[PDB]
Amino acid sequence: NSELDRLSKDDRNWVMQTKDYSATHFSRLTEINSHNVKNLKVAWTLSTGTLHGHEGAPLVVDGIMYIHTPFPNNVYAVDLNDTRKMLWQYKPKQNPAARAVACCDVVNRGLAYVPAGEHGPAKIFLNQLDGHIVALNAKTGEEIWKMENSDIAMGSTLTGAPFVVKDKVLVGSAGAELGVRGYVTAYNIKDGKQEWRAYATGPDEDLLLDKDFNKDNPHYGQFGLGLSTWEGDAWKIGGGTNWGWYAYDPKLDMIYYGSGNPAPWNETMRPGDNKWTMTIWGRDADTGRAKFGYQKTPHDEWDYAGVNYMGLSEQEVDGKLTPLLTHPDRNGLVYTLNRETGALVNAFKIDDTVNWVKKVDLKTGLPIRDPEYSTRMDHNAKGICPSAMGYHNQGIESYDPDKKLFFMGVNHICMDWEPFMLPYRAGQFFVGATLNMYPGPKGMLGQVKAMNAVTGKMEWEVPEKFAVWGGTLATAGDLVFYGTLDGFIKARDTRTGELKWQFQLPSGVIGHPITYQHNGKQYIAIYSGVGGWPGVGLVFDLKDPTAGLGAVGAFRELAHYTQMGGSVFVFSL
Amino acid sequence: YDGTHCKAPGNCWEPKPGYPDKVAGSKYDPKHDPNELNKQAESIKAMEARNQKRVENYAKTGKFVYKVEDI
Ligand SMILES: O=C(O)c1cc(C(=O)O)c2c(n1)C(=O)C(=O)c1cc(C(=O)O)[nH]c1-2
Ligand SMILES: [Ca+2]
Repeated sequence: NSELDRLSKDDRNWVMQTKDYSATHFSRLTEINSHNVKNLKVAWTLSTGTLHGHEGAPLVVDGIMYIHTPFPNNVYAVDLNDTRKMLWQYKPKQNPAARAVACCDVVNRGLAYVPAGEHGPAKIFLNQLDGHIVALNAKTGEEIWKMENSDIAMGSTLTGAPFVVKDKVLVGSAGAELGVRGYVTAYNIKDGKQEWRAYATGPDEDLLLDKDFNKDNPHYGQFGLGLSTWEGDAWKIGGGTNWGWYAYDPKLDMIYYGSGNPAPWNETMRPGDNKWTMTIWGRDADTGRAKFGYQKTPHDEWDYAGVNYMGLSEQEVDGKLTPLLTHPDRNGLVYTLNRETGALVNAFKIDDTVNWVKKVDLKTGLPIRDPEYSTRMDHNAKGICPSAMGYHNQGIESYDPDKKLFFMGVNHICMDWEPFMLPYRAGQFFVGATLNMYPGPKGMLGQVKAMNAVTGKMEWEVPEKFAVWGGTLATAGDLVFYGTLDGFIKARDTRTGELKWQFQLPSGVIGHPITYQHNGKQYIAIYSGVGGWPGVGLVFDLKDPTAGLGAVGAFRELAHYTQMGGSVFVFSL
Repeated sequence: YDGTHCKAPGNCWEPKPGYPDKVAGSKYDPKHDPNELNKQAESIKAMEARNQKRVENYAKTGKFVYKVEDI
C-alpha cells in the first residue's frame, strides 16, 4: 500500500509493528544519541488495564498512539497532545474458552493500520485470540467489520499481528500445538471479503503455487511435495501455522513470511520432510501464489517453528548490489536469501553451540544433520541446541544500513526431549513430547549480537541474564534499544555494544521499543508486562519444570525479579 | 539420516537406523480417526460461509451485521 509506505518514511509515525515494509526497525532520529542517552528520563505512562504478556508495541500515526492488550485484546487510542485522555476504546467480548487453547500465554502481537482511501476511512486492524479479524475506524474506534478466520473449537487461535498490503489485510494462524493445519488469509479492507487463502501443507491447489514455483531453485522442490512428503492424510493436522511477521517489496509485489512447525512435535508420528512447514515463502500480493518456497528445517524434530521476522536489505553479494531478506530462525541459523529468486546467499549459526546441524550446504540448501542430536521415540535426547524456544524467537530485530549490521536479541537455551504417542482429538493439545530446558554451554540465557548477515561476521556479542525475547530498535544516534525479561529497558552503542543506559520498568518486556517525533521532540516507548513463553511459569503459577512445554524449568528464577504488569512507558530528554 | 540423500528434489527424508520406513502397521502407527482429521476443514468451510453471508448483507444494505441469525 503506497500511502502506507509513504507514511512509514515519516519519523513522526510508527505505522506498523515492523515500522516499515522492510522491517528495518531503524530510525533516522538523532536527538537521542549514544552521548546523551544517559539523560533519557520517563516522560509519561499509561496502564493497559490487563496482566499477562504484552508483545508487539504501540503504533503512532498522525499524532495518535494506539495501544493493545493480551486477552481480551482491548484497544485504546491516545491523542499525543492530551496524553492523559483516551480518545476512544474498543473492548471485545470473547469466549473465555479461547484462553484454554493458547499454548504459551494469551499474548497478542498487535495492531496494524491503513490510511484513508477508496475503501475508505483510516482503519485499525485487530486480530483477536478467538480467531476474528476486526477493522475499526482509526479516529473514532467504531467497529466497521468483523469476520471469522480461526475456530477455537479446533484449537485454532490468532496471536500474530495483521499486515496491510495494498487493499488487503493479511491474517496468519496459530495452534500447531493443537494440530492446526496452518493457513494465511488476505481479506479485502473495505468489505472483509476473503480474497485468498494459502495453506502450509496438502494439495498444490491448497498451497497456492505460481506455475513457476521455485523456477530459480528447483532443487528446493516444486510440485506435489505438500502430499508426497507426508504418509497418507497426516498433513491435514500438519502444523505450519504463521503467527510471526511479514515483509513486503512493493517493487516486486511480493510478501514474505515463514511457516511454522509440523504437528505433532513427536517426529516418529509423521515420517517425511513434512513440506511446506518450516518454509520461507515469497508470495505474490494480489493472488497469494508462491514464487519461491525454501524449507529450512525438513522433518522438524525440535519445534524450530519457522515464523520469525523477515528483515529486508540491499547489500553487495560477490561485488553485486542485491535485494535480500535476512531471517534469524528458531533453529539458530541466520538465513539470507535473494528476495527475488529465493537463492540462498548464506546460512550461518547465530551461535557456534548450535548442534542439531553441522552446517547448511549452500549449493544444495540442505542442513546436514548430526544424528547425535536427533529426536525420536524411545529416546530422551540430551544436550540439544537450540531448544524449542530457539536461539531466536518472536522479536522483530533491527538493521542499520550505514553499518550493514543487524542487531538481535538472542536466546541461549538448550534442551532434553523425549516424544510419546498420543491421539489427535480436535480441540485438544497435540504435542507429544516432554522437555527440559536450561542454559546453553556459555552459562547465561540471553545475548545481544551485531552481525553482518551476508558474511556471517560478528561485530560484537554481549551476555544477558535472561533470553532477550522482545526484539530491538536501532537508530542513527548509534544506539540499539531493547527490553529484558527481568524488566529493564536498555541502550547499547551500536559500534561496540557498550551499555549506555538502563531503566527499571515495572515488569518484564516481551515486545519491542518504538520511537517517533511529536511536536519536534523524539520519544521512545515500550510495553512493560511480562509473560509469553518465558513467563508461563510465573503467569500460571507452574512448578513442574517440564510444564509450559519445557520453559518452566529454564525460567524459574524469572519470578525472583518480575511480576506480571501492564503498562506503556514513554521516555524523552 | 543426515538429510543430504534425496529420493527426489525437495524430498530427502530417510528413516533412522532401527525405525520403520512407513509408520502404518508399525508400533509407531498414528492410528488417526479419519473423521477427527476432517473436522478442521469443515469448521473452515462453515466459517467461510457465515463470512460470505456477512459480506452479502453489507452489499445489500450498506450496514454491517455480524450475527447471521439477525440477517
Ligand atoms: O503453533 C502454534 O500455533 C504456536 C502459537 C504461538 C502463539 O499463539 O503465540 C506460539 C508458538 N506456536 C510457538 O511455537 C512459540 O514458540 C511461541 C512463543 C510465543 C510467545 O509469544 O512467547 N508464542 C508462541
Ligand atoms: Ca509452535
